[PDB]
Amino acid sequence: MRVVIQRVKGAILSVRKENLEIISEIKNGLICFLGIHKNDTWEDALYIIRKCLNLRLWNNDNKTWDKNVKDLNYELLIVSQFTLFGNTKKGNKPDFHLAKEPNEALIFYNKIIDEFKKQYNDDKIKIGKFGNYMNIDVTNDGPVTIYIDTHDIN
Amino acid sequence: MRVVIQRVKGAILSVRKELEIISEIKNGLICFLGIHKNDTWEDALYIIRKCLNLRLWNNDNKTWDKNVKDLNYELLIVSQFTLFGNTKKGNKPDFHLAKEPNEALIFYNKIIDEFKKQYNDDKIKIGKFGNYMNIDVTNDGPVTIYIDTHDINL
Ligand SMILES: Nc1ncnc2c1ncn2[C@@H]1O[C@H](CO)[C@@H](NC(=O)[C@H](N)Cc2ccc(O)cc2)[C@H]1O
Ligand SMILES: Nc1ncnc2c1ncn2[C@@H]1O[C@H](CO)[C@@H](NC(=O)[C@H](N)Cc2ccc(O)cc2)[C@H]1O
Repeated sequence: MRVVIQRVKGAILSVRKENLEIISEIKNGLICFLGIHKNDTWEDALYIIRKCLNLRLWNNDNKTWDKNVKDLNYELLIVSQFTLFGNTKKGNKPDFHLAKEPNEALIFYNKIIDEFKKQYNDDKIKIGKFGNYMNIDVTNDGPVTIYIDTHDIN
Repeated sequence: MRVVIQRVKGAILSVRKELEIISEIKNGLICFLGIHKNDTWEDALYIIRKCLNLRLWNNDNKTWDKNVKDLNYELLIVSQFTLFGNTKKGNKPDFHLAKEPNEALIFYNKIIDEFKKQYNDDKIKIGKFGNYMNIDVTNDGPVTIYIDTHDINL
């Protein structure tokens, strides 16, 4: 599993209504762009969940890297992104072969979302719209960008 | 050397003087660039070639088909040491892998110069290295790409 975590003052997420309208909004918090690998297991997901929730990305009391999202009662917007498995190693056109197929990915993603809300709180976890074109107006704070690939630890 | 490339409709970059705008792009890419203490010129040339050549926009009916240069779009290069934020140990990132600020700035300035030489002086915008930045961004897709050059054989 791969995640890019960005620290924000706000994020406004919107989709097409045409078959843009705002479907989700956060203030202070994190936006987490999350890629599900075809071989991901529950263990991968748990590690990402723990890290997003516990990473000390805010300053407190004139001390750096001190507080996490839960501490400050901040929000998280979770956005599904298969582009992180974009192989850029060959030429100009990225391929996305490492990504989990969208049907499996969706149920996996929903499970992750539920697990997020379980360790924190239902009101503090916002999502986008798996499989849909999205527009996200984001106020980047710092900016602070953290990358994690689970294929590198335990 | 590490980079997070995001596809944008626009990005407005602001620093504390309260917030003065120093830099603005419409359509293009924002690149969050982290320089590693052992990075060579070759690592840079690989990132530059990729930000410039990767086919990240669709083109009516065709998917992942056009790059930033094809479309005559812009690039906002933003210096980011948080990409060397190691989060494997505790929950406080450490940044020992990141090249020291003055050497980093010198290297970053060269990188900007080579971007301009490979594309166009007018099309490459930057942040304020070493400074707190606020970045109002409109993510388009979203599309997020991560590259680490120590994962490939130059
Ligand atoms: N493996 C996956 N991990 C995370 N999200 C996934 C994965 N597979 C599918 N998705 C979801 O399905 C969408 C389109 O396939 C994924 N969407 C995206 O990555 C962005 N909306 C960008 C995008 C850009 C172009 C395009 O043709 C499709 C999507 C994600 O919401
Ligand atoms: N090795 C480096 N690679 C890229 N940028 C670097 C590097 N070293 C220093 N910088 C620049 O100097 C700042 C502090 O080191 C870096 N700033 C940032 O990464 C963002 N403003 C995030 C931030 C936010 C707060 C803070 O106290 C430090 C950093 C970067 O612009």
